[PDB]
Amino acid sequence: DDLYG
Amino acid sequence: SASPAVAELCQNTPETFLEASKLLLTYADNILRNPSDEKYRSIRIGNTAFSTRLLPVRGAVECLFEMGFEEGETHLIFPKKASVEQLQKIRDLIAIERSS
Repeated sequence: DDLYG
Repeated sequence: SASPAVAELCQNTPETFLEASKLLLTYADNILRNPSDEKYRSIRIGNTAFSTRLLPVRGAVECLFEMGFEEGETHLIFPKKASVEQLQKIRDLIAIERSS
């Protein structure tokens, strides 16, 4: 689960 | 340490509080523990997790602002000028409420 991109 | 944003965050249901506070801690800790890694200093406003699990939650974006994030057009950015101290302060306040 990417939180940034 | 009497944060309006953290107090508002705590007014959410237990479930939503946990979900949102967890994300907030991660955003803080990634910066605190990797201060030279620029990738943790910008959060895309349209990122699925951020836009669906954090931004809609009362108090949560304001916690980022109190940490020192600034809102740009497409991202929230933790700017060069922002102190780790203020970032740490909010992280500590949220963590107490998660342990509480």
